[PDB]
Amino acid sequence: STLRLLISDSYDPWFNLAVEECIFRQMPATQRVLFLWRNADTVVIGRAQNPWKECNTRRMEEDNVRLARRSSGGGAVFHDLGNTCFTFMAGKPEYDKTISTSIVLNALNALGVSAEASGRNDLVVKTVEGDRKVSGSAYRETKDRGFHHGTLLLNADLSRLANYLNPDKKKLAAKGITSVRSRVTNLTELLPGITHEQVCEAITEAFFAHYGERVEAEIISPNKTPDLPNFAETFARQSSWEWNFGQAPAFSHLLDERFTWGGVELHFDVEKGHITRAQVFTDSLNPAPLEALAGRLQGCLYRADMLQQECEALLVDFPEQEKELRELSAWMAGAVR
Amino acid sequence: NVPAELKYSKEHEWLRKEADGTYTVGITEHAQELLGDMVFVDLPEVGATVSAGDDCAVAESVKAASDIYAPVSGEIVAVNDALSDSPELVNSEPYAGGWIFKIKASDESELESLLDATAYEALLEDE
Ligand SMILES: CCCCCCCCOP(=O)(O)OC[C@H]1O[C@@H](n2cnc3c(N)ncnc32)[C@H](O)[C@@H]1O
Repeated sequence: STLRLLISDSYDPWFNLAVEECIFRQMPATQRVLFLWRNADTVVIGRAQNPWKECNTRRMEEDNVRLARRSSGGGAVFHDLGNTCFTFMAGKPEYDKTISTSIVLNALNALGVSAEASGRNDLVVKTVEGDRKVSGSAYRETKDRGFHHGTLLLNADLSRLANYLNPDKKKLAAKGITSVRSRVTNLTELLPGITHEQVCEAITEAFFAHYGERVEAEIISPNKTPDLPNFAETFARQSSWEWNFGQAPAFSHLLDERFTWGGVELHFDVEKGHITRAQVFTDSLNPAPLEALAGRLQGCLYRADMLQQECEALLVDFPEQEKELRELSAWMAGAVR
Repeated sequence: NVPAELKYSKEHEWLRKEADGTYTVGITEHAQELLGDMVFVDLPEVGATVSAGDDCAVAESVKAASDIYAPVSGEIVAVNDALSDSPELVNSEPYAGGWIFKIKASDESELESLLDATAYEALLEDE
């Protein structure tokens, strides 16, 4: 009885990502762990991804679509209840991506769907107007462990997917991993009326066949804390702007705007979420306050509220331009959103 | 191929005693071959107190997000923010330009319980 089966009935990506890691870390040395879960309206990004560059954080915010940075690598993908997630965990030296890959491809076959693995991270199917990606995978390995999690596009909202993954046209220069764009489709045109609990059985069954044993599924409740050790701490971290947004690798942002009083351009060097240094170039007849802002804007948190704070705290020093700095803050707050 | 003058660990790291009493760290050839073409190296915080066996950096290769541990406890001196531009250096020059970080060995009783060069191949023909 060395296989374990975990089912999350929560759609909170922060919740679900916290759970994944915990299990993963505190996982016995000789287990093989399968984790089934999904997330409501969410954008999930890899360790070293710039959120503001890889997805439409402004749209995301306007529709409270959650952002969640994951421990694994890879690009940005979109999750609603139409998206099914699967995580395969196994200790070394037994861990092997390809084993879990086929187990999933097996489940697909059992349901009637025929897909072939593509590149190093994709699962695609054949169709009348070309090929279509129906899955995406990312992997994390330690010294003794390893887990493969990926997504299955059952009946997801592709236009919302397309929407949030299409970021604003910001002027960004950023280190980190960029997303690889494929053409996706739902497994729904291959298998009509396909549900989540249906795909769950498939992957569970194939999984059970491979390691030739079984175990009652363990259901992790959403409303209330899992007894898993070290949780609260992880969950709290997974949920933190510091991790989701903050972990952004060094990048610079160039923003600009015409104000009836003049043009303003701002350069930001950003590092661990904080502006390490800002510059202003402007044809305004009043550089005083703006040149003063760029200095004062150091160490600031790359975010609307803080940016607007440093602004109001500037009015108190340059009242003769209360009107302007009002528009400035206004424009500046949205520009980085 | 395993620079005979360097110490090694279980997690496939190599330590170089720097004249100035400091310590440079990186991943062994063998290790960077298993991982794969490096695309991003998550460097530890500059000036951070770490412990031996503690994960202090994450290597993201086309193949996976791999953990990298600090062999010896101490102060995070420097980081090779040359990798934040040419992560391939970890593949090409695992011992040269592909050095990850440096450190000060707070408690050096850890060196005592490590593996030498010849003791590395002995580990390779199994693990
Ligand atoms: C909890 C599982 C997390 C696994 C994430 C996989 C990382 C994928 O990164 P890539 O750069 O390989 O993919 C980017 C590309 O993938 C398409 N896409 C968006 N959402 C998707 C879902 N839910 N499933 C499959 N593919 C998806 C987009 O074209 C995006 O550009």
